[PDB]
Amino acid sequence: SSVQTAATSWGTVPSIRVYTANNGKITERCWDGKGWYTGAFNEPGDNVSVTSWLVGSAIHIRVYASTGTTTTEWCWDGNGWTKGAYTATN
Amino acid sequence: SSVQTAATSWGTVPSIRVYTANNGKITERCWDGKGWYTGAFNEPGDNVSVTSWLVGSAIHIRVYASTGTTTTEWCWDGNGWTKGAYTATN
Amino acid sequence: SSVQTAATSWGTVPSIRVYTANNGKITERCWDGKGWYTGAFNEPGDNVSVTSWLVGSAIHIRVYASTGTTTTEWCWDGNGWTKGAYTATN
Ligand SMILES: OC[C@@]1(O)OC[C@@H](O)[C@@H](O)[C@@H]1O
Ligand SMILES: OC[C@@]1(O)OC[C@@H](O)[C@@H](O)[C@@H]1O
Ligand SMILES: OC[C@@]1(O)OC[C@@H](O)[C@@H](O)[C@@H]1O
Ligand SMILES: OC[C@@]1(O)OC[C@@H](O)[C@@H](O)[C@@H]1O
Ligand SMILES: OC[C@@]1(O)OC[C@@H](O)[C@@H](O)[C@@H]1O
Ligand SMILES: OC[C@@]1(O)OC[C@@H](O)[C@@H](O)[C@@H]1O
Repeated sequence: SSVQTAATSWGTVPSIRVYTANNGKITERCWDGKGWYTGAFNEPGDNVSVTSWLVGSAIHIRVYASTGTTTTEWCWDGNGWTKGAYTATN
Repeated sequence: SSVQTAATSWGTVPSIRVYTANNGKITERCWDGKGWYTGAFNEPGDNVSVTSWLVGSAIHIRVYASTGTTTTEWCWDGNGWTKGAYTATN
Repeated sequence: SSVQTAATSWGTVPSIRVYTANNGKITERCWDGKGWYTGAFNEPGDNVSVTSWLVGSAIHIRVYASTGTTTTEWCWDGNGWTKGAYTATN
């Protein structure tokens, strides 16, 4: 009966992203060094995980949002969220 | 009815931290290359996530502990755990 | 009643590993830059977390699989999964 979170970070300041699954919806809070704010990610899901990697100074984020046995991958690559190629046969 | 864990690591040896939420309490186990031991983190929460980053050789850890819809951020920056500025309106 | 995932990544292409706990079993999907495929990890568990680190170009993965209050660590160090030394007194 609690929310469920996932977190990732990059750099040294750092930048942080925290995803919260709450009543079937996943939202995103962001830190870039000067206060928390609400990010552009808002998608359905009961469970969330995240990973990210830098290429130079460019961040790439992958969020795995699951409802039932269906996991949807969401991708941030500098210019908006897009649905990723991830599949699994759960 | 199972415990729930979160893990982070840094360096090459490496150092590892594993957080376990169990019956509303989050505790920490630590690896620095020569055996597992119990860490200083002990806080209430039904759900845990973690991220960390290095600045040179200095580790910074953020633990997100949630009870109900309330997420509390805990910060390690070399000299003790402190409550962080994270908020969310869940 | 949803599956539960954990994710890690390394490099710049990148490589990604996504672990899914589903009905007491944890399986692994892999991305190395040219399509998702099923990995060698298949172990019992209701809950999963993961962390990984590079040593040069060599990846090291630690997966924490929990059933009830018992967490088992699984280790990938380039040549097969092995059970790790992790213990906790949950
Ligand atoms: O600057 C904030 C932002 O653009 O950062 C990258 C992603 O986390 C986005 O969802 C988010 O809105
Ligand atoms: O679209 C970006 C993408 O190719 O990045 C690597 C993996 O995350 C893929 O599933 C994903 O589709
Ligand atoms: O050396 C152990 C320790 O100081 O490492 C940093 C943090 O994980 C602390 O909670 C922990 O007690
Ligand atoms: O106190 C340390 C701090 O500033 O570090 C960056 C973010 O984790 C903040 O929420 C946090 O308060
Ligand atoms: O190339 C795939 C593979 O060998 O990568 C490392 C680990 O993720 C293994 O479980 C997996 O089968
Ligand atoms: O076997 C590899 C190992 O030594 O790596 C570091 C830690 O993950 C240990 O628990 C583990 O046993």
